[PDB]
Amino acid sequence: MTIEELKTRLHTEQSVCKTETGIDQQKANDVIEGNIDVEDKKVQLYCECILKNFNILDKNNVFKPQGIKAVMELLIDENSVKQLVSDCSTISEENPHLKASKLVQCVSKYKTMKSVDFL
Repeated sequence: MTIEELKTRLHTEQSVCKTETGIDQQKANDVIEGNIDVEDKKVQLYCECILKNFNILDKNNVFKPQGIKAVMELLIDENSVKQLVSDCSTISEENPHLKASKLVQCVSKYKTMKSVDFL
């Protein structure tokens, strides 16, 4: 998957997840830029949607670390991807929606969705 294909895929998923959730464009932009308001309901839903559409969460919110690796190894070095997975794979959160926003927040420390567009 080329960087240009990932850019395009991200834009596509951002679009369909905005429509699915009704999130304000401003808040979607915040998420895309890596500023996640983890308590905001539509932010949570938008984050969940993007993760599910990449199959990183299954339909029952089972988290799949390999899905994160597949995407992130296009963007950062292999050891950093391992570090990311160890850092972000066991966030201490029982509420699946808050876990989804916290997951996107954690991954976004490494690369934000917006930053992919500059590559």
